[PDB]
Amino acid sequence: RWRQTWSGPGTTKRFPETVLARCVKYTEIHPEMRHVDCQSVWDAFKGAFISKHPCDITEEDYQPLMKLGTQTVPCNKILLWSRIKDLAHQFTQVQRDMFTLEDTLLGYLADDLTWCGEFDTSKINYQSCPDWRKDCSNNPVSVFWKTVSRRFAEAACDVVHVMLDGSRSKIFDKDSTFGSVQVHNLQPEKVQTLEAWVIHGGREDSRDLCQDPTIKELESIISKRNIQFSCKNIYRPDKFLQCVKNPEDSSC
Ligand SMILES: O=c1c2ncn3c2ncn1[C@@H]1O[C@H](COP(=O)(O)OP(=O)(O)OCC2O[C@@H]3[C@H](O)C2O)[C@@H](O)[C@H]1O
Repeated sequence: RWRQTWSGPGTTKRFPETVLARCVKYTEIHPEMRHVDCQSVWDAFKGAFISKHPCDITEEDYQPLMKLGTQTVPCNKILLWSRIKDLAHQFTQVQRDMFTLEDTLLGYLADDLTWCGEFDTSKINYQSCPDWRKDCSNNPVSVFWKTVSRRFAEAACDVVHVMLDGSRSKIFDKDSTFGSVQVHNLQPEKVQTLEAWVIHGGREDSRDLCQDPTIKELESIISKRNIQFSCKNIYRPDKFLQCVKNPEDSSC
């Protein structure tokens, strides 16, 4: 107990009860998911990683879960994000203008949780789980997010929006889930434009960050996919959120 197996945090306490409860809550609230059997969902989620080496997980392990979690999302209202999840969520919560991954049954089930199992034992590992960097990238949590994030990108059509954190060293980060998985799985046949909203953290008075080298990079990558690119600065996200809640506002 003075040295754990893995370098990452262990499985969230009460993980099984938490996931099952989340599934119940989501399916009570969202009527199109009203039929989903939540025991079946939990069984499939378990099936992905229980009794498996937590450095040997594949997208295949998650297919029963992905199937049970099949859900239509309005394809033209998708909001992607990188390193700025709270603003993304606060924004969609005002009046459901857009949908993030966390607004789907599967995103909702897993948000903020950690989980892993052990090879040749059916026990959940509450003590530690693999770190993506130090231990392995093919771990239960990372493989889950990669799979669901890919599928979410594949669902998009028309204008897709992305919120980016303009206070970061790399506003667009090629190594992020957004940059390494989602940008490459938008379907050029279906997606007309990717519109980036660069969210300032430099509080008030700041530059045109749509000119940032990494933004030019993003523009290049997506342009070469035959998708148009658009960018906007959000200089004061506090004002932005206020204008979303009350666009009948003078300052707006
Ligand atoms: O929805 C999630 C999500 N919820 C929780 N997490 C998510 N990751 C990716 N996504 C999807 O990818 C991106 C965000 O991932 P990121 O680019 O690595 O940002 P980021 O680096 O802020 O996301 C970090 C992050 O937080 C966990 C996951 O363990 C992970 O990699 C969004 O567009 C989502 O659609």
